[PDB]
Amino acid sequence: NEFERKNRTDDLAILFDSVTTHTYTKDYNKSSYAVESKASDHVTTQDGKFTFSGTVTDSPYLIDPRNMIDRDTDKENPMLARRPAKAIEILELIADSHQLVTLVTEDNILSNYVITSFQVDRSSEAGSSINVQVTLEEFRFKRTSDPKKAKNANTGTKQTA
Amino acid sequence: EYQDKVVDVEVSLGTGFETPMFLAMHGNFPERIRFYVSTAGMVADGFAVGSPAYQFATNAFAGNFAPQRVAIGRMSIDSSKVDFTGTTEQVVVNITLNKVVKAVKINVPAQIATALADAVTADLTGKATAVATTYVTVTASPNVVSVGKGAGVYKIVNESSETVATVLPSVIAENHNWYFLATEARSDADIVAAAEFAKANYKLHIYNSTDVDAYAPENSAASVFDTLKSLSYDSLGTSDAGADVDFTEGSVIGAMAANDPSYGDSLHLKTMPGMVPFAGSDTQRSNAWSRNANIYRGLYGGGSYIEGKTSSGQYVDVIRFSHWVKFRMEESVFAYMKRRSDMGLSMKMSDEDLPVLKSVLMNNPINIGIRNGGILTGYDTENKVSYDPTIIIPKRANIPTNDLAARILRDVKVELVYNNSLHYVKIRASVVLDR
Amino acid sequence: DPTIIIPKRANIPTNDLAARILRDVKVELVYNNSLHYVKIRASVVLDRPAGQSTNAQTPMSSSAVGV
Amino acid sequence: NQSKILTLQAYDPAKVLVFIGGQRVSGFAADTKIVITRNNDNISVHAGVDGEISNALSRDNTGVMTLSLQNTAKWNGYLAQWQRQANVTGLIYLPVQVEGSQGLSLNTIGWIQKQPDLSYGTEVGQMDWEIGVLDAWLSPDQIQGIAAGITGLLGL
Repeated sequence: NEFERKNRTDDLAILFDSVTTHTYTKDYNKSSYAVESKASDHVTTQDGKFTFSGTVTDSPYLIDPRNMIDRDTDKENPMLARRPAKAIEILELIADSHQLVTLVTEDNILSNYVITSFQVDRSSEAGSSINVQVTLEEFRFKRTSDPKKAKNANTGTKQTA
Repeated sequence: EYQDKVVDVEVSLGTGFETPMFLAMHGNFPERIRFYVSTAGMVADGFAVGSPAYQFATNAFAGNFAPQRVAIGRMSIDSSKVDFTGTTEQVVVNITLNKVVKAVKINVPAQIATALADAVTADLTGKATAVATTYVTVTASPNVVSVGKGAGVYKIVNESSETVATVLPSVIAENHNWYFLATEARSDADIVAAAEFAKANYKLHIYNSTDVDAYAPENSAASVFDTLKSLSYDSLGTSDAGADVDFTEGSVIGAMAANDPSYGDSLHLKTMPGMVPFAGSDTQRSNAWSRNANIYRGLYGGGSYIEGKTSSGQYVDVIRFSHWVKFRMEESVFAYMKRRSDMGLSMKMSDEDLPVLKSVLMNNPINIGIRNGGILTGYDTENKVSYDPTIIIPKRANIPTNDLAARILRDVKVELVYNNSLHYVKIRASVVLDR
Repeated sequence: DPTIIIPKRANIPTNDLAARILRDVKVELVYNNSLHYVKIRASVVLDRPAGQSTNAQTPMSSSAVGV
Repeated sequence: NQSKILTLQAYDPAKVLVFIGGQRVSGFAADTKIVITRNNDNISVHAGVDGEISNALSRDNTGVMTLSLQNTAKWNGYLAQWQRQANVTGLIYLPVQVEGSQGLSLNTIGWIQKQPDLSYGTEVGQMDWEIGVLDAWLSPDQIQGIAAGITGLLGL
């Protein structure tokens, strides 16, 4: 329902040839000393983590052009298109520019997630393909503007401009 | 050929399915059909700004799914009129000899009507003529003359001795890589004739009508929409005040062209640039809805189309899908028979080769439909039936001997289920309090 | 199946023995036809696939009344 | 349909020619001359988390070729001498060709993998040489009417 909303210029979408596992986790911490008593404020929330493993192959089964990996991939010769190289070029640019990525998953939808690490390898087994791992964490983020929305600001001391 | 550079770089511009065909009245070229990629090319062909064909092309190229390449049909002209049944500067544009762009001006309806005729005569008057009668008629001599609206409230009305019912069999012969069909005449006789032709050739008909009877009380059947409804014709009709003057047919085509039929993309709430909201009251809109006359409505904080219901009653996106299934199933089976017959191993009715059609049909048309979401699949909990497509083929022990003499296989059957979109939602709630 | 028949010496007319001619050998064949034209009858459902009766009995092939 | 003869001429074991280095090999034994096999599958499949299947072609094509010989054949001595020479100097690669009869054939470069085990008993024994080969793709070659058939297959 929402995959069809993605165009080819603004809302770019990425689909992997296969995803093996994905895990989601959150953490909390509490004081290790007995509280004075209700003092239920002795707890804090950490950032949720998300990781998954995937693969990109020289012999794809589905080449839906809506995928940004398949922007200009040949229909009849997928292996000459060098799809695995296309994915890596995309992956580094997204991570390097620090984009706030949005994840669409089985159960829920996650937003404002940044990539902190990924790995690529080409082992002897599973030749003609690459295994990919990714890790993401939440981001608690908090001019031409309407004067009605403007607020008093500051710039400190200034010198000759 | 000899190339004088190791590298030659040119930086330049310009360059069921998409391409529409607009059947216009003109004489700017001898052929019956021509293709264009932009309104610029039509100007180079002597199309005056504001002319019927120009309005359609500019509207169709401005849509979110504009077609790649429009087509212009040619039907002969005998005379053209400029009607002034409403007035306030009434600039009009005339192009003669393909180069003489004489934009006539007038300002302030008989006075303006006669005044406009007088201004034309003051011109090149040696190539065109004008005469007032409220309206004023403009006639060419053997010279291409194009007349188009520049401003004001007047509307252009071209007239021709030729009939649409006879030209259409002609344009198809030249070329047939066009799916949408639209016409300029917009008379009751002309529209109906176009609708019948689209059936036998499997084309989609579109027309915008200014008739006030469209939203008249439902009990009153006097509009074109009622006639098509009775005849059970499929033609995406709609009511709009700009249906003339601006020929908003291009706007609707602009929303469907660049969109594969297999996705089942509904036309319910899409926005059409160029159209103007329908101002009728709630009762009027209900009347028009019963007519299957779609309306462009200015919605809460916006404006959007309402429904893609054809004259017969079925939603439009279904019709494109049904045609798209017809075309691909037909080419796929044929494309396989040639291969077998071109290797010397032509197909035989041996009951050992017929079953192969299970894979051929499931391969090209059917599976591509499922991956795109066009075709449903799964199981139903209340009807207890499954949605999986099925295919049945007859065995040699059932084909009558008459067919074997003629080498014909008939009575193959296929089954599909379509994925329906959502159009309306109606919440209901009740705030009961505990006791 | 193809069949072949060959005359026996008791059926050859005396004249053909003088002329040394054998005739009336007969063969039979059946030719296999190719396929030329095919017709399809597609159907597109909109609301629900057509339901069927719950009659799980084997369909009888003939009517009992025959007079 | 009725019965049909697959070919016109019968398969003949003596018509199968085996060449190692450039000389025909004689001295086969028992009821199995050669066995050609691969080491890995051509494609490995992986399941997804939402039904997708991803396939990856293999880029390793080495294989094994078991040669069965009597222990009274001179080619045993030839192979032993070659093994000793290869160990001393370093050259181990020699051409291998097998021309099958009414069947697939092979043409690649091979080497000696493992020396068999002798067994002196009451009867005459059997020694099985494992010869490893670089490429193990069998070629239709002699079989006719293959180029036309290949273009006949449909797929998408």
